[PDB]
Amino acid sequence: TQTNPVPVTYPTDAYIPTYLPDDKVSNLADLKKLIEMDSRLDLYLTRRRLDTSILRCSITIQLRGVDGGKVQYSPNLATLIGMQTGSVNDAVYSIYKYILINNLFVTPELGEVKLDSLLQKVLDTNAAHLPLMNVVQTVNKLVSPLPPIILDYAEDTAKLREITKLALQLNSSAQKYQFFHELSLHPRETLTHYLWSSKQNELVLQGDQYFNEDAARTSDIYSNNNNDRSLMGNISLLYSQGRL
Amino acid sequence: FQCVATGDNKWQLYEGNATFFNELTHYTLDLMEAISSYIAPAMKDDHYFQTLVSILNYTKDRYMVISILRSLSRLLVRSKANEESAADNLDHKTLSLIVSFLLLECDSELIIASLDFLYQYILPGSQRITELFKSKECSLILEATLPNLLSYNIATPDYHLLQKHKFPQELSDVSKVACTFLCLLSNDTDDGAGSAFCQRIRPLVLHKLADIPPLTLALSEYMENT
Amino acid sequence: GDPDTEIRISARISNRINELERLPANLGTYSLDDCLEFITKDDLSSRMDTFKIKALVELKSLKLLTKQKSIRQKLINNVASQAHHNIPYLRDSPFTAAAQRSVQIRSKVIV
Amino acid sequence: YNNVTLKNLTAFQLLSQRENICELLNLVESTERHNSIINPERQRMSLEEMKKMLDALK
Amino acid sequence: SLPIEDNYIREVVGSKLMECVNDAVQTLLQGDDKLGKVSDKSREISEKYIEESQAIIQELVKLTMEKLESKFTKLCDLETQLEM
Amino acid sequence: REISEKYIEESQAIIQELVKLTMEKLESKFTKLCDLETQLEM
Amino acid sequence: AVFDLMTSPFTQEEVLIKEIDFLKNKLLDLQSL
Amino acid sequence: SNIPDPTLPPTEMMTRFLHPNWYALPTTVWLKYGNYNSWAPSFNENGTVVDSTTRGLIWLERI
Amino acid sequence: PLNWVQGPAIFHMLTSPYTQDEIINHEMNFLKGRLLELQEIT
Repeated sequence: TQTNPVPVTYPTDAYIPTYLPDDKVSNLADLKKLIEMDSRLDLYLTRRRLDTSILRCSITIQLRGVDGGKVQYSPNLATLIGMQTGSVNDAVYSIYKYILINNLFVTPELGEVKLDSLLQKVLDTNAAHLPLMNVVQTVNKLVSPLPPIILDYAEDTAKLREITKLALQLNSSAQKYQFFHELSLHPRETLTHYLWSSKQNELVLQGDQYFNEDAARTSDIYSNNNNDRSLMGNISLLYSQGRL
Repeated sequence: FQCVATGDNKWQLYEGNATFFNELTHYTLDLMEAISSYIAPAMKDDHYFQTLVSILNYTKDRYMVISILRSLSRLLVRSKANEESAADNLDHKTLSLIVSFLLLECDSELIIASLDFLYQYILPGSQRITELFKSKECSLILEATLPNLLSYNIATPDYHLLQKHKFPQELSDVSKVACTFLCLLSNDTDDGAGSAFCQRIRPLVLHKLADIPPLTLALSEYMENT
Repeated sequence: GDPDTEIRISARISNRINELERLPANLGTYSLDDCLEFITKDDLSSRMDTFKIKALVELKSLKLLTKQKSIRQKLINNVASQAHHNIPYLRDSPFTAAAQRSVQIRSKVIV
Repeated sequence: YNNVTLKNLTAFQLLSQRENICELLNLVESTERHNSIINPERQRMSLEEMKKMLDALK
Repeated sequence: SLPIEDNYIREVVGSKLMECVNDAVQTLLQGDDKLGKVSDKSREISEKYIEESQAIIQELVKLTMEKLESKFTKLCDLETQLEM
Repeated sequence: REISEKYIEESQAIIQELVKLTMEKLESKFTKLCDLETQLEM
Repeated sequence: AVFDLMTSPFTQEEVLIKEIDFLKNKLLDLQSL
Repeated sequence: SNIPDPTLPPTEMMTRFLHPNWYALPTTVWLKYGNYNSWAPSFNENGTVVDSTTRGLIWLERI
Repeated sequence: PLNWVQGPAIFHMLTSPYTQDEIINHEMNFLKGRLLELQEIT
């Protein structure tokens, strides 16, 4: 995956209302218990999913089983490890644990090690300090592959989408409840709010009707519409700014 | 906003004013995120800390959760070692949530914020490490995530290619923070609950040091403390 | 739009241009009000050109059409291009004020 | 249709605000939006599913 | 402000409900005697949505459980596998 | 209303029974696995 | 691109120093993202 | 002069108009973490005009 | 103490959108075309 979450088009777990009276519903607590039950169970599953991985001619035949599960060791590195032909990651871990046993870092101070006899023999170098990066880079060179035979002579997304859609319908029904409840308590200063805001939103929707194709190619904007006053009064300003 | 986030019957929010209120509460937290460094002595029965720790359980905004975590991180800075709000006001539903954010492998700002909160929470060490490693689920997610967060977004040497033929030289941004937190957690001496964790993580981190050589300079005080 | 019925307009204007451009240049009037001026053999009456000016206002106004179109574009795309700082009932709505307020948010300083 | 405009928000709020005032005067029916979401046969079918889950879980 | 091609445009190319509702509401905001006649008339309509809302809520309590059931049948997998 | 009242009044007992039963079964199954994992880790 | 005149306790050079200090930071923020 | 004839094909006058009643307004950004992440902060609202609830309702009554 | 100083160049763009992704290119062009004009003064 990425380093940041993926934006997506459809909603994802919108809220549950809390202002409904519990003397009538008495059920949102139970759905709440089910939701934190799901979150706890999902926490357990995600932790376990993370922790589950935590002339005479010769015969040359390249076999079926040329396989890097058991890779050949150089005999110097075989003497340093001890095993005959084990693996590559086992080799890296064994070399690093040998270095960690012999206390060679420092008693870059932890990058530089103290080169001893066998390790200089298996690396064919003669320094005293050499960083661990190059030491484990040489492991890639010191290992050779195994020799062949030689003879000479989902539905859950849609389900969660449905639960999200249903919770949105719950939000819609709760908002339509709360409107009529607040109108039921004090009706004066919500009907005045309606008569104000409906008028203002009608003016906002009717703020765009003189910008059509054939309403601007004609002449019934510029001439005789001092009733409108909005444009053709900017021309004292727009020429003075050089736009034209 | 705490009265909204808890659901108390006093001052139930009218929904039609909600867009008037919503951007009202994003501009206040950004003040509380900025001035909290100057409220650096945290008291016991504080109202800011109680209110934000009530808010953090409710919201679903990534931005607002990161702002609450940074505010609670920078509010407990020059704290104490004996008695402030962190010893009691974290009511264990919240602290089980902040450590849970380490499981989210995809995001990376939230992991850094959660590790910084736990790091600023764990600097005293006496009554803090036991409280952190007290729970059967808070002390157990850290056994799985924190060795895995060392090689987070780092090109480890793979072996699937070597099984199917037929080194990074760097770190990440959260690997440094995890190494810092684990070296600070290795300083819990006298064999309390901290080194009991720091001994049970070494056989798994030892495989991570064999892959990434910049984990040798880092994880130094932990390796000296084993 | 609809460029079927756009060419059927732009082919009636070429009719009027190539009908006005075949009038004779020596076109002149004779109103019924020159009798009150007593024009002699050579006197140059002062209402002789009330049709030739009118037959050039049309012929040059029907050639300056795609100049007033280009001025009307610069007018409308600088009056309607603001639309939320001059019109009062639009810059007082909730959502426009919230959008203009929210575009001005300066980015958060980490530490 | 993926994005919203000022016209879309204003039209949505005006539509949802005029649908609420027309239920006091009862000049609109709105029985279809009621009964397609209540659906009492779907309600008793869901309650039978809950009852069968009680039987299978006991 | 010159009509130049307006004649060729005219050659080739040749509500009340909510205003009455607004007048009705402006008459409802005059005398107090109708306001109670609004209020209880509104108060039943709120109840009409409460009988709506639980019919949504008792659906979610159904639709969660199968998904929870879809997480038990996976977790009883691990009851074997870890013990393996 | 009456069909709605019939299937909305009886249903709440079914709901508050079934969620508590799922609480019981899930708490039992988690107390099984949390003791299984310790004998794993030893 | 609209300029302005105003009073300040700083000289015109010091204002330009502050403009450099602000625009370097905004340049790094926007080129980094 | 350098004006064109009025019998040329650009006679459009409204092609790329885009009144600022028709602009896109900034709203909430729903995020997706993974398949089994059901406790995470699900969305993000930095500088939005409307909430998550009203934007979910606007999504609901179109689809 | 007064100092009559010329103010900073504020990027007031002609068309004003609301989403950020329609702004960032113009603001990058403004930052370049301001800091290059200002760099020679030093």
